[PDB]
Amino acid sequence: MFVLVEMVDTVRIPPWQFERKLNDSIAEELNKKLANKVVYNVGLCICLFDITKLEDAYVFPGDGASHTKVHFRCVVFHPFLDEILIGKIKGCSPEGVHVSLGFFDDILIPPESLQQPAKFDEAEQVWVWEYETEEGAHDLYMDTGEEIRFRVVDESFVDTSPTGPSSKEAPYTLVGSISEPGLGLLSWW
Amino acid sequence: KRITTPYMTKYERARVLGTRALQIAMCAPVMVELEGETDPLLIAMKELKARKIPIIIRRYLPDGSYEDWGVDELIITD
Amino acid sequence: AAYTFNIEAVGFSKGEKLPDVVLKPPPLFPDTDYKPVPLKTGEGEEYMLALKQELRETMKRMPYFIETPEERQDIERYSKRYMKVYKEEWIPDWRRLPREMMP
Amino acid sequence: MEVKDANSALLSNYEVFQLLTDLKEQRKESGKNKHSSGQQNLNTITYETLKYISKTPCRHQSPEIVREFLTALKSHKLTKAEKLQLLNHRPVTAVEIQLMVEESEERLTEEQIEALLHTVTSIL
Amino acid sequence: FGQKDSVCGVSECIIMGIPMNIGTGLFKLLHKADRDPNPPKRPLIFDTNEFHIPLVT
Amino acid sequence: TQAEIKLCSLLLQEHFGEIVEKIGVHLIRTGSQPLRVIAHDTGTSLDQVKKALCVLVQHNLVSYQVHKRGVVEYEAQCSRVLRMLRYPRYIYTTKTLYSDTGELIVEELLLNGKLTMSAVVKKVADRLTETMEDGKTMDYAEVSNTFVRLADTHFVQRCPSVPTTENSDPGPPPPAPTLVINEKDMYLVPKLSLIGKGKRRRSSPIPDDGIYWQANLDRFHQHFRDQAIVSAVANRMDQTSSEIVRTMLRMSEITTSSSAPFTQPLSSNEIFRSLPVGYNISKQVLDQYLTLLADDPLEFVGKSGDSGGGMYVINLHKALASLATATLESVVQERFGSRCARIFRLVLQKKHIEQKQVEDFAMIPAKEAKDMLYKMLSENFMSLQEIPKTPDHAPSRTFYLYTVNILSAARMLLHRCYKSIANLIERRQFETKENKRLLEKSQRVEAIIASMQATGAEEAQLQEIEEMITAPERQQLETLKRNVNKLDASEIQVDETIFLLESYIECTMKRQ
Repeated sequence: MFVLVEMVDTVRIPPWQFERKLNDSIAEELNKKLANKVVYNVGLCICLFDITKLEDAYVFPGDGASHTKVHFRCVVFHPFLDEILIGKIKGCSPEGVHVSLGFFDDILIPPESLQQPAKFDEAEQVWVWEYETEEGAHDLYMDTGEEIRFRVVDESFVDTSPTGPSSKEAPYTLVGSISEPGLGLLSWW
Repeated sequence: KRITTPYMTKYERARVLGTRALQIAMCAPVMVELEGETDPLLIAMKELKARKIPIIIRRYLPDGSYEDWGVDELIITD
Repeated sequence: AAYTFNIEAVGFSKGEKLPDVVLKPPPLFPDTDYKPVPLKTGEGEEYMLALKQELRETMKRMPYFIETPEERQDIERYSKRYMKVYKEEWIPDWRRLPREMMP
Repeated sequence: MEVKDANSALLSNYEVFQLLTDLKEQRKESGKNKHSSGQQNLNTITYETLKYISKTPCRHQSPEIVREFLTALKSHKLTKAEKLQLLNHRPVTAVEIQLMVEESEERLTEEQIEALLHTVTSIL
Repeated sequence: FGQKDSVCGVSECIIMGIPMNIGTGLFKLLHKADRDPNPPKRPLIFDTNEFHIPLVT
Repeated sequence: TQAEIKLCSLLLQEHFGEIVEKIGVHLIRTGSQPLRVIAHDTGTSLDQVKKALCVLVQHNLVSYQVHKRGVVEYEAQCSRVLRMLRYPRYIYTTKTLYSDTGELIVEELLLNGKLTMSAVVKKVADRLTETMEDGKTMDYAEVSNTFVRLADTHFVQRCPSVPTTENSDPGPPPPAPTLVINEKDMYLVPKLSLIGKGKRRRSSPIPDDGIYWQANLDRFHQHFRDQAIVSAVANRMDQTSSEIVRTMLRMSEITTSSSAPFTQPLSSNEIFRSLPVGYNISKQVLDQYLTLLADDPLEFVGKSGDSGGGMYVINLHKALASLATATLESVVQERFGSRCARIFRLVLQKKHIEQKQVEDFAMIPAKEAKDMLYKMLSENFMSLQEIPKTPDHAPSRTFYLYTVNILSAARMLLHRCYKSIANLIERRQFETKENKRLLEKSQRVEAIIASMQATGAEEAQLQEIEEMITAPERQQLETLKRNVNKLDASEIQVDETIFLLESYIECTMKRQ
């Protein structure tokens, strides 16, 4: 569920960091800028992998800081379509089962992709599932969040920006399915 | 080989002293042992006289080809 | 307040009943009084509706449809080879076509 | 910034585990300066990503484990993305390889599925 | 007409606030940092070409 | 013609692909360009330019000429791309006038663009095998007998032919073969003795080579104009008068131009003989019919003759003007209401009018008359005149005459119809794109039901697709299917307005 993404970038190296070798400073400044942020079309950048080509360090007029163009690769949480993950449950909602995946928070399960013998709550928060012989209608998705196993079937990019005149929705929403046989909580199979 | 002139022109001298004095005005490491000089342009000129400025001049010929000259290997003059 | 243009040259010799000051802009889709006339159906008009859908499903399989190639695909799947259909290639009459058409 | 390749290579979670482990080895010798919130973001995402990976079955693995795993798994007519999930999740029963492999009941015979379970449990 | 006007000339470089090409703008400066171009790459363990002969015939 | 370029982009992208619609849109948009600048101004590879130009010139979508210094400058026909939309009406009218064999002939022609006679009769004999069963194979001869009946009726014609290079400049080959259209051998079919049977698709040297056939779309347009005037008379006067008008157009079929201000005159003595024998009519009642249709102020017919007794012509341009005027008033009636259509017909017939005159004639009060006048001015249906007193042209010192000009309003209505069909195609493609995931999942489950359906289809798997989660969204699949069906049906039925407008704008032009 992790990929390499070859990216190019201009890294402004400030001039108090000239005593230090440039490769360590490029890595430090790129980790200070890409970590824990969602790039619009590739996903969530975890950390830098390596620097693969490091061009010449220009000095622009009006600033003493040396800019350089860096060819690098970065690990990115971007799970491809139809992929199985395991993660904790944060909480239940009328819109569905909000699934945390450790670091990443917005994995939503719609009601249309829950397991079919029960799809509805009795005006209670926690979502339920009914089997006839044991645990009829009292099985539940606990808010303490035992680990479930789901299957991502949709991902969506919104370009979260201040719309309107200037100078909170998630930019990386991920929608999965659980309805296949064998999925759900790990306690059920 | 490099075909351009080996003398540092007055424009190259002006901008190398400018960019170096701007970097010394921020917290860059000074390459020469300064002696209580405060104005960073004087420190840049003392670096230029002793040939220690870490700048490479890239001279662009107008077709697109370029030439890299170190500041320590130009022939500076008055 | 007074205007640059004289209101009297526009009208309003009484000076009253000025057009009202609009608070909210009008909505994007105004409600229309009228609706479309319902469609024509029949045993002849329905055959065109099926033939037009047959034209799309046929001409996408004909060799004249130049396929666009797949690009930057993420993973290869076993459900991918169900999608891919090889198709025989037509040959142009080179006598009717000019010389620069030859590859 | 500009992306030359959105999908360049798929990664096992062991490579990311080893990467965050080597990143932990040289970090925290000089603390954060409160000059930008970039170090806060790096510390939180590195910590929490490593904490999530440290409960996956990709701990206790090695390079040569993955080498012999792909070596033994090479002869089974599977894709890249299926071998990736089989390496990451360590399946132990047959109900979930039906999930992780597409058209499991049509490509893979039940004896081949059992041999696949044995191949997975024999290496990891 | 839609006639596109360059900002290569001196006077419009003064107007648009960009440094002009005559004088001390004809060249470009480079910093001589202690750098290492083309550094060694971290090895890929999982995705190499030798372990992933494709599935389709 | 920005609406035309958008609609041609949508139709080429639907019926040929992407890297061919780029070339088609560029050739429509800029015009006559040689081959290297189609490559450079688009940015694609040269081989794709070659394949795109060959698949366009196959369907007779681009033409090409020879110029100075030996260059080949291509040129696309915007009208021929726009007539790709009427293909189901063409296939329905050939099924109307003929058999299913004549349907499949025109189908193979409009799909392949150019085929030989042997190839098209082979493909028709192949494709009629699925329609039959129990050992009976289709043969080539009865297909060829319908093909020559089409060729006699001029629905199908021959492509412009290559010149004989042994007679035309023997030596080096020119860059382009310089095709020329021969008026002689358009409808001379090549004779065929080769007969055979169609394969049933079991999965287990040409005499007419170079002679290619294309569908003659102008004959279809003439037939459609005939049906339009026939239904106009059938809605105005009577069925018998309509059959007489149909017989006059049938006798005017093979003897006049498709673009002529007045057709051949007809003697009533052969109007009487040409009627189908189901009608109990005399000569004198036919004379009454013709002289009472000449009494019509709509004037579909004219006298234009006295010798031989009853001499009668049928009108073309006045009839198309009547039909375009009916379309232009129908759209006003349905858009604004009946009380505005009254005002439109009033400003139509009295050629010039003022506001007080409208309020007097129309029995429509103030603040409802001028409202509808100004709504029709804001939609380019109704022009002002402004006869000036002084040359200052001031509004305070002049008279404003309302005027309906049929030509500019018909061009405006055509421009609206093109953008209307473009918007319907946009909405269809948007719904298919937003539901393509459920569409492909339905494709999967119908492929599951499709495989081993004839052999060993247990009833349990029929429930297992219903047990599958596609069953909550079968409601959404039915909604998508009825939406796509309604949008395709409206995309078909706007063409009836498009043709009636395009015939009028075509016939009011001289091309000198």
